[PDB]
Amino acid sequence: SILDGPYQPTTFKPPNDYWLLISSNTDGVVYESTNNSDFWTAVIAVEPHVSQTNRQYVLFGENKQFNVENSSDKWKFFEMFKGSSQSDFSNRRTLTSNNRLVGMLKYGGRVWTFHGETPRATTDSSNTADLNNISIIIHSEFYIIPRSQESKCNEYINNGL
Ligand SMILES: CC(=O)N[C@H]1[C@H](O[C@H]2[C@@H](O)[C@@H](CO)O[C@@H](O[C@H]3[C@H](O)[C@@H](O)[C@H](O)O[C@@H]3CO)[C@@H]2O)O[C@H](CO)[C@@H](O)[C@@H]1O[C@@H]1O[C@H](CO)[C@H](O)[C@H](O)[C@H]1O[C@@H]1O[C@@H](C)[C@@H](O)[C@@H](O)[C@@H]1O
Repeated sequence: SILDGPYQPTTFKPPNDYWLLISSNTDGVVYESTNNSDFWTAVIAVEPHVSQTNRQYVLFGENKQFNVENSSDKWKFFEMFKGSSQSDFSNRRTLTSNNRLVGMLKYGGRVWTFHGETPRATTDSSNTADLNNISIIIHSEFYIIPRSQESKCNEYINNGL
């Protein structure tokens, strides 16, 4: 099947040319991805209707507090990015979604994810010189979809499983 899964939470270096479609089941860290060279992204899930609150997360072994908020009726998935070991995280992208799926693809020297607000979320890329070595710790169930079937992945991100 085009939609391969769901797989249990795990750690691995995903193969290039496949979307990971990650199904978030609670608030907190959805995944932590890095090559320990030029790419770090952790995604943090915040449930609907959350007034500003200090929450603490473990990101790549380090405790980080963020004041988070979500005034919408949809879940929000915040990408926290840094591009070097010695740099501060920034909320680089956000996906606002009732479907509670995020996507990550390693392809052609870039990491691709979905951002924006469903059902109109789009893909966006980050460059890396060290793509293959990007590993991911995934804290919930996920699926694997070939890049050739990205249209299906897009459909799931935007309209749900
Ligand atoms: C236009 C396109 O193909 N966009 C898709 C994007 O493609 C880029 C990646 O392959 C990237 C490598 O990571 O390379 C980019 O190409 C580079 C060349 O490599 C470089 O030599 C040249 O100098 O510059 C170009 C441009 O920088 C590719 O453009 O890959 C994304 C991840 O798979 C994919 O999401 C994106 O697909 C589009 O996504 C948007 C939403 O953001 C819409 O759904 C579009 O409909 C969708 O494009 C459609 O699917 C793609 C795969 C392709 O078939 C399109 O023709 C089609 O409309």
